[PDB]
Amino acid sequence: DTSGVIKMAVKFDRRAYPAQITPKMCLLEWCRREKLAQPVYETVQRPLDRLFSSIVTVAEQKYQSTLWDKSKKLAEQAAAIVCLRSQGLPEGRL
Repeated sequence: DTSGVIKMAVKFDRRAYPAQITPKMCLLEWCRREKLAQPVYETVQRPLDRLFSSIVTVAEQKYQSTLWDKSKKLAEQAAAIVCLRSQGLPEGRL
């Protein structure tokens, strides 16, 4: 079952990665090596609180952080982390 949404409580911290290396980049490259569709991100907002989330779809499965972020870009990195971590894949961490 590739249904519903898989979630983890994660946040993107650039200090966890080498310079110019991000979870989004790592997820894109994993999809390219496995010849899967490229990841698709969809933005979720709570505009009242100035908050963002993102749901990423990879191999027909949706992934999303349980946490909310201050920007769309930061939320997308969090979604990519959930996708990588929940599958036990490397995310480019130091």
